Amino acid sequence: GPHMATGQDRVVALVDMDCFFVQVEQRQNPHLRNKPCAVVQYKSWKGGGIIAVSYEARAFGVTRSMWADDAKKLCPDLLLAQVRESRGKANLTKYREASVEVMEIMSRFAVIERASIDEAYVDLTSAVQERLQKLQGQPISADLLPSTYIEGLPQGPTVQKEGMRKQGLFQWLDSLQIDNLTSPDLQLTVGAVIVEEMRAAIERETGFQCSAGISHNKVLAKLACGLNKPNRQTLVSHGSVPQLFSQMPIRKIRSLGGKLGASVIEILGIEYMGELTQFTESQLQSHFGEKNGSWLYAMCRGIEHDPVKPRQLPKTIGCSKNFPGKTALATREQVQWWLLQLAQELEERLTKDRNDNDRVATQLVVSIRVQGDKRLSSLRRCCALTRYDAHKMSHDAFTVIKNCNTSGIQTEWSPPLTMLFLCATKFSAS
DNA sequence: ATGGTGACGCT
DNA sequence: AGCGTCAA
Ligand SMILES: Nc1ccn([C@H]2C[C@H](O)[C@@H](COP(=O)(O)NP(=O)(O)OP(=O)(O)O)O2)c(=O)n1
Ligand SMILES: [Mg+2]
Ligand SMILES: [Mg+2]
Repeated sequence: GPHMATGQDRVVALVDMDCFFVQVEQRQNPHLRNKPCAVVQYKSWKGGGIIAVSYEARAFGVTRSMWADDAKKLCPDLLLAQVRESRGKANLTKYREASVEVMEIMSRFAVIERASIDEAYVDLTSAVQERLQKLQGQPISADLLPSTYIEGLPQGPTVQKEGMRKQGLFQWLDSLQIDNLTSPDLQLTVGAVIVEEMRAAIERETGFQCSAGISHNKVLAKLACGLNKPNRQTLVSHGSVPQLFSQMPIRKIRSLGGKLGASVIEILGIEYMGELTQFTESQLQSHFGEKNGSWLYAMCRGIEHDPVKPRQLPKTIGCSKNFPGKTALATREQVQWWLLQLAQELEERLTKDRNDNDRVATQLVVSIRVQGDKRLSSLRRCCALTRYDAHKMSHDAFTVIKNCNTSGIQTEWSPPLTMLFLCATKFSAS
């Protein structure tokens, strides 16, 4: 009772940009706005591979990983924007720079964790405490939460979406205890007010819309965010968790979408997150390990302790290219040419990074895949990154991989290479 | 023949 | 360290 923690100590939000690469291209090209459209890379193989899709295009069934030629069969009027190609390869710079725009705005409100190119977590616990002071006990108006859903509401004793949103928000606000500065539900609510402000700032200053989740931890904030995407935010309270989790497939929880989550389902014979409550912590540790078992025991009760890490910048800068089918690299001059291409992009990004962010990478990671290997990497080795010089980095990369060429004739390369990867790591202040 | 990314865990 | 899992 009085000693059981309820994981209600923090306010955490997750901001996730809507159809991000599409919005970047739509800002640039007004002709793409409010249209079914998608972002594609490499036009020559079936119109290119789709990597992002507008909501209008999703209505037709267009999805990521579709070939654009195939997407056109579902959506004949689909518009496309192509990823930039430089030095023979797709180049994601425009989207990385657009991501910096958003992350810098979010950082004004709170210290962020850059989770991905278009997602960031924020811990709003401190900001909420401050705002609750300025809020000298006055009630929170529904007008301060114009795009907020309260998960699980309305409930109890209208057929249009916004109507329902407002009914749920009204039930929530009506039941709030605003005189108690330590009430978790009140803290979440103030967190949601701040996130409305944050999301308004992002849209005003960039043009980009996003969704957000507000809850007490990262897993619930992330789950919350997707519940009413796009262009809306969702508050998941501690009290909403039993119902929410009672029909929530285990794979929907972040980190459980792969083999571990499948093993949870198979070994325990359950389907939904809520069903995990019926196992003891030791039982879960016995099946899934000490760390995973404790994490699951707490998570299925809505409790998670993973902190929002103060990290706004990527920890690595990588350059990757696949060489599928017949395009696999079968000559030494090919391997050398493409290592240089990659190294040149890497050098460009590294020099900009060093100027912007006052740090230098000290390790170069070189990874390849040989044709016929079942593994995604046939070799992943490091060497020193002592100079931001493309010819040196490509020469060094060649040196660390040269002995995978089993061709007696070293002019040839066998087996052919189907992937090259260069990555700069282990940053030090500069 | 999705590809181009990127963080973190294990031994 | 090198490799694996999980994720945008
Ligand atoms: N497998 C993936 C997943 C995402 N991405 C890129 C394109 C996406 O616009 C961007 C963000 O990923 P995302 O959040 O999973 N999806 P996106 O923002 O497009 O749509 P939403 O469902 O978030 O509205 O990363 C990618 O290139 N390959
Ligand atoms: Mg997104
Ligand atoms: Mg995302």
